[PDB]
Amino acid sequence: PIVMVHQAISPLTLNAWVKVVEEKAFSPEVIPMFSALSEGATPQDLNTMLNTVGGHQAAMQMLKETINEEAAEWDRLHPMREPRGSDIAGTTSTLQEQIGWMTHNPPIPVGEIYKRWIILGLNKIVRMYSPTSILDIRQGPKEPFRDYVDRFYKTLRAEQASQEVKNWMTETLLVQNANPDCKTILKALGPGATLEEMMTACQ
Amino acid sequence: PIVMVHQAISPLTLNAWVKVVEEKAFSPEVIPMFSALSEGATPQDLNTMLNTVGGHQAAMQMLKETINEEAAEWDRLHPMREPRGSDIAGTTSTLQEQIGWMTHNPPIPVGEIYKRWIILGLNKIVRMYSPTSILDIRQGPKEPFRDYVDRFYKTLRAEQASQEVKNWMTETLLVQNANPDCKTILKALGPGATLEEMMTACQ
Amino acid sequence: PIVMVHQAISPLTLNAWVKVVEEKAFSPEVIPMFSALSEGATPQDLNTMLNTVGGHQAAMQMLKETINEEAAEWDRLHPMREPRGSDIAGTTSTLQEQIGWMTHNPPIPVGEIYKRWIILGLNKIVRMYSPTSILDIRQGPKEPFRDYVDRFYKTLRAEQASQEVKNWMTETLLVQNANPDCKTILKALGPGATLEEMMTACQ
Amino acid sequence: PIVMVHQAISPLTLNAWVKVVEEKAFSPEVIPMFSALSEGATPQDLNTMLNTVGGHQAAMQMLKETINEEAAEWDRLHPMREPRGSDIAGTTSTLQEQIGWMTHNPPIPVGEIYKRWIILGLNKIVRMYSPTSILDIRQGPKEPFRDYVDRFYKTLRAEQASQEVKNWMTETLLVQNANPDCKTILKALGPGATLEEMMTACQ
Amino acid sequence: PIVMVHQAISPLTLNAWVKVVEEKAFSPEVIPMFSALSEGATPQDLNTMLNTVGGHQAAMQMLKETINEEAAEWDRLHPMREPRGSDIAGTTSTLQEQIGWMTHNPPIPVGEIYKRWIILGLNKIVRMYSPTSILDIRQGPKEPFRDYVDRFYKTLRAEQASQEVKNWMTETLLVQNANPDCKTILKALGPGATLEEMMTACQ
Repeated sequence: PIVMVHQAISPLTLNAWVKVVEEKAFSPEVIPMFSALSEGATPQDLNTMLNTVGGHQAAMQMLKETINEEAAEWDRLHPMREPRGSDIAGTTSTLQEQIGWMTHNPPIPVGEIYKRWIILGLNKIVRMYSPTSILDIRQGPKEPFRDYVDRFYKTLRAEQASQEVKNWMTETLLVQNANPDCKTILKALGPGATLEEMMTACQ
Repeated sequence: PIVMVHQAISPLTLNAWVKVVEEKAFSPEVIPMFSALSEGATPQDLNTMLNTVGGHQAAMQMLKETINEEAAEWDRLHPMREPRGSDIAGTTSTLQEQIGWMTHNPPIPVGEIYKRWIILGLNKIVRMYSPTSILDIRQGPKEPFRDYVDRFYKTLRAEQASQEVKNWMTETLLVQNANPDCKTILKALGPGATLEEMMTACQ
Repeated sequence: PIVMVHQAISPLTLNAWVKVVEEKAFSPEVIPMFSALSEGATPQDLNTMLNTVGGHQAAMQMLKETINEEAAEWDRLHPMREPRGSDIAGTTSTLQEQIGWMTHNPPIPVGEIYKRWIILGLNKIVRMYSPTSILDIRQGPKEPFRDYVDRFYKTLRAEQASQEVKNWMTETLLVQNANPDCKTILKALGPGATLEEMMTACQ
Repeated sequence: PIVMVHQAISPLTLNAWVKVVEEKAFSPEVIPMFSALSEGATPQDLNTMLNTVGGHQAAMQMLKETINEEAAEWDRLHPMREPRGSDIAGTTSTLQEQIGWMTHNPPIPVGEIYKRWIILGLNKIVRMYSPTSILDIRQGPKEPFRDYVDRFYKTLRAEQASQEVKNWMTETLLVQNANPDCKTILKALGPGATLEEMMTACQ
Repeated sequence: PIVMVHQAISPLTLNAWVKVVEEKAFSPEVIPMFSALSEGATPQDLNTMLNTVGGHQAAMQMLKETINEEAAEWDRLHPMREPRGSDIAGTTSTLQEQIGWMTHNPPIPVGEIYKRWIILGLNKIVRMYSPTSILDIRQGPKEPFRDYVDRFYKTLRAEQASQEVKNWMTETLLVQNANPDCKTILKALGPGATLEEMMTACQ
């Protein structure tokens, strides 16, 4: 990272990243992990981080394709030297040039732009690995209400609905997709009931 | 943490937190762990920590609801700019504003207030996820006395009884709810016998 | 720890401690782990460390009983303010007072005395959880000699025999309690044979 | 490492390296791990790192043989003292001489030369441990398309084909070697279809 | 360690050591790890490190016996104060004295001598726990050639043969002890074939 002088990336960050990816794959919570681990990262460090993933090479090739396409679109829209597309990807620029950019006046936040492209690609990948849609989640005859609610809320988070859409899904789908007994309990609770009241009544 | 200058959050804290939650769920001892891991944390850091949990998304939504309700009640009671409820929760304030606040004279301890709200929500959730009451724990015909005592004391800790109530429960319930052989042994020991003496006599 | 200024306790120490207790219970080697992890700890830190154990709440109550009894005996024998019994246990003293005491001239090593009380309680508890005595360990008809010797020496360490007693036990008991074939081999080796020679002859 | 003064190598790097090798063997992503962990390493540190691997002793001896061959060829092409072949391997030079070299003006990048030889040997070994060729990868009757594609791309990365060859393999082989249903779907998609479109159509 | 002032040993080193011993027992690669973790260690630190091992108490008693034997022989051969035998083992000297010796002029590297004795004892124990000799490794009818070669070379590394003897063993024994198909392949390859060529031909 940069903190102003350059500091070597620690092995701990690499090990944490590889372990999170091995254990959690592309579950939605991996993205805030990337965001925390990439604080202050240069493009070289980010490329190192990307290369450190051992599995899922299809996803990583997709990521390379998306980042290079976004860099080409940047070069089409936005023609010490000025950084070009191949400069943002860290493949034709040296560390010293990146350090110079990070400490120039005014600063050119090339790291933040690369991180934004990377988070866009990860969002695409997480969207791709979405197991099932929200409408396909229905409570089993003996499925625990808490476990079913947790799975439903996880699926809703996995989707890309807007806040108004997410709120409407939370309201309508949860009551509509519940098992008949829990649906009757919620209906007896009445509209406007908070999540805690419904959960404590169902149990 | 803050130590005064800002320091980057370490990967170790995130990994420890995720591992404790995966391995222990909401057992009571997770809260002092949270308290230790959040030493000097800004609210942004707390939101990062919260978002990194991958499962139990019902619980995390419950926590968000409780924190936002407490921030609204604070704003109702307590109407550099002055922080509003959503400012205390770190959703509309930047890191730089938080660093400025942490080093202001007099300091405005937004981190301690946010931590208090979070610990209130965790206490509520642990109390809600309490498996069974104290009165339902009875010793089996061949259950080991040490294991039964450990389970009883764990259940008592899980409850929210006051110190006088907890002491009365420890005295009356333990002797009354024990299996007949251990109850007879304790009665033969006599009143005022310490816990260590009773345990070493039962074994 | 204190190193002189106060430094926040690291998550690594908490995670190591909880894991050692989970993996090793009260095997004798857990005590040197406590001694290493509690270097420079304040009483607040010790209470934090104790509270982080999730299981074995019987053991922790026994520890609380022993520490409070020893603090009462200390107050009976030993009636900036002077610390009382409840001050060493960190329940009625603040962090700032502990820092002041730790950096006074002359220093009052309240942490080392508290550590001594804690180690006394751990020695008492480990002795209590001793599975079996030394005399009940006899080699099986087909039990490997190395595994049996390792188990025997572990049991001997678990006991509280003096150095002269331990040495006599190592000499007499090992040869006497061994299976007949290994006993004959050791007798053929002759007195004064070192442990390595006996082990390499038996194998 | 050197950062300029010498710093002791941390235990974390050694533990990370041994664990990565234990868990991933010589999968291709292990090479970027070596590259990140060996930042600033002296030859002594690199020899320690290599020797700490416990299994796969055939591969590590092969690496020693290969490195000594490059050192002999270097001595053939390139006959404060000057470093000789056995000096590049760190077997006949002291710490003081290597530190002196690392800080000479002009610098003699003995670490970079040793690292290049090591990465060449690891690349040779990974090529040797290549399980199967690309042409032997065929989709099963019920094999998931995503898993098959991931395995195919992993195998392709494991190979040493040039960029033009790799691109032609990705285009022709993937469509030709797929199962009939996915092949028909891809043909219906038409030429020029991106990886994301093909993957989202197949699923 | 000493780096010159004394620094407290970190919990990370202890945890790494206990984990390596738990996971690898006395496999040969544990020794260079010990050597790296004990950089700059005083004898007090070495005794602490040793005591943190929870299992394998037979081996540790053997190690104590061996170290005391070298200290007695040293005292027989080698009769600010001068360090005696019991002083090198850290049982009768204080920390202040050890720091004083480590910084004396000329320095007396009593720590290096203790480390040499410790590595001698570990080498003796690893040799003793050597499972089988080199001559007993024969390829199975369907055993993979790579796995068999790795196991054979690991066994060879476990031995203490000289370089000329080890090299002759690697050449003659590997080809002679191989399964008939691989032996025929190697014979068809001809003398002077390198290990990589033979391995890539066999596969």
